[PDB]
Amino acid sequence: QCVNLTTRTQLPPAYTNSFTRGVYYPDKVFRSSVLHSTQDLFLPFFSNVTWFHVIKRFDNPVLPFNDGVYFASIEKSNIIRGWIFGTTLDSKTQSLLIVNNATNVVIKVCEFQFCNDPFLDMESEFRVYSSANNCTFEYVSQPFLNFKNLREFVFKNIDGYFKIYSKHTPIDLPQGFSALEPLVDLPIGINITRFQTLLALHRSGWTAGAAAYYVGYLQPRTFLLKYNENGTITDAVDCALDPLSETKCTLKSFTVEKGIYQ
Amino acid sequence: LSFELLHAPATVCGPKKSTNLVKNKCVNFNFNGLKGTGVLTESNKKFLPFQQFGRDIADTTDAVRDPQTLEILDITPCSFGGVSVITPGTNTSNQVAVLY
Amino acid sequence: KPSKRSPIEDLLFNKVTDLICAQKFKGLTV
Amino acid sequence: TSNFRVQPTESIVRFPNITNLCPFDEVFNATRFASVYAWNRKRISNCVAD
Ligand SMILES: *[C@@H]1O[C@H](CO)[C@@H](O)[C@H](O)[C@H]1NC(C)=O
Ligand SMILES: *[C@@H]1O[C@H](CO)[C@@H](O)[C@H](O)[C@H]1NC(C)=O
Ligand SMILES: *[C@@H]1O[C@H](CO)[C@@H](O)[C@H](O)[C@H]1NC(C)=O
Repeated sequence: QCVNLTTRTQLPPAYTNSFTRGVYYPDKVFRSSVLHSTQDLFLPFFSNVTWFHVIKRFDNPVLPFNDGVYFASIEKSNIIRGWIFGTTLDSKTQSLLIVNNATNVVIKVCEFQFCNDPFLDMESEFRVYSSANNCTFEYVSQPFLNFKNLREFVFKNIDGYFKIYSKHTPIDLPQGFSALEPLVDLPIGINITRFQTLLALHRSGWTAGAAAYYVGYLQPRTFLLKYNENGTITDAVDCALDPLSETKCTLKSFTVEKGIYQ
Repeated sequence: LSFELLHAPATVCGPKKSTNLVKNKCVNFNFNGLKGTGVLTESNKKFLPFQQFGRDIADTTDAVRDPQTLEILDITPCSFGGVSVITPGTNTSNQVAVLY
Repeated sequence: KPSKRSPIEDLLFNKVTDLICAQKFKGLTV
Repeated sequence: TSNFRVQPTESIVRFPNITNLCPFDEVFNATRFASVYAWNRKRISNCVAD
């Protein structure tokens, strides 16, 4: 049972620019002190991404899942919990649910029903779905874990495999470079067109930690990444942005000497 | 027992086997898809958890991880090279020398 | 010096500078 | 004149530390079954069946 309210305030979200964020290892291969050029689905540098804030003001819209999603969350006290994936999001086709329990993470792919505004009620009550039909795939694993918590995730789905890459950081996204190592792969094979997020709000003087999350969309691009003597990707260059970067890739080096290049 | 086969990665396929490896010897080797030939040796390279095998500048398989002891080994293809024959003229003698 | 070279020859040698193994381990010898 | 190569003298195979067997014991070695009108159906996936 969900109650439908007519007091929400319509306000378009914010926009910000991703500078050098959204770099992940595209394979399980080791390389040391090597500049390697790859072509894959990456997040273009200095790109507009959408900014939502949750504290009244409720922000859990429905957005597409064109090719892949970079999800950043700046937060304290672990409010954002889980995710929903699907196409039409009802009992007409299977849907995927990822829920971070207190001591585990559960992934469930099967038929479901949800409210028009699903929500989760410490944890004492759990009610986001009403029906749960035959479920093809179950999965249980360990928990994933100004503001001090930053979580960056990359979600992709291709060739009948759904991949999640993750990274955590203790600290308007900050500058610098960070790599996102692979986390999990799933053999699901769904059509996936839309997705939803989940946060934890508890009725309660009372204090509720705010949270913000940024959504960005990927694109097929060519990148040039640097591998140090350990194997950690410390820098990368995208070569469709400006002539200097394109020259850097066409020379297969990071420093360009004086001269004229074709 | 009924078998449901679909257009899926077929998560139920069966058990694999194993055999005690050898080191410092020319030997044909297989490793969970990676299958080549060369010489196995303990490696000084320090991988990180999710990296399985390694490559070099030539874009060829160089190092592997044993999926039973979580150790790193290196591979070097078995030795090879041309051979040459040093000889005085056959009008003089019949002795030769061999250079590898 | 063991090399029995001159002050200059030394600078010329030093100024002019493992891909070798990789190329070797493919079928090419030097 | 010609070339020289060294041939391997053995063949080796390696694979992960096989574990996580399928739960066939709960099927074959169950305490009790159900009647013909209530034939029991079990699904098996994501496990190595011995
Ligand atoms: C990109 O972002 C800037 C500031 O964040 C904004 O002014 C501009 O309109 C955006 N361009 C788009 C959304 O195409
Ligand atoms: C790289 O490897 C060396 C030697 O293993 C180690 O001392 C160092 O901490 C590693 N990381 C960096 C950033 O150099
Ligand atoms: C591999 O499996 C054996 C069999 O139980 C176990 O004793 C060993 O600790 C496992 N791990 C290894 C060999 O690294």
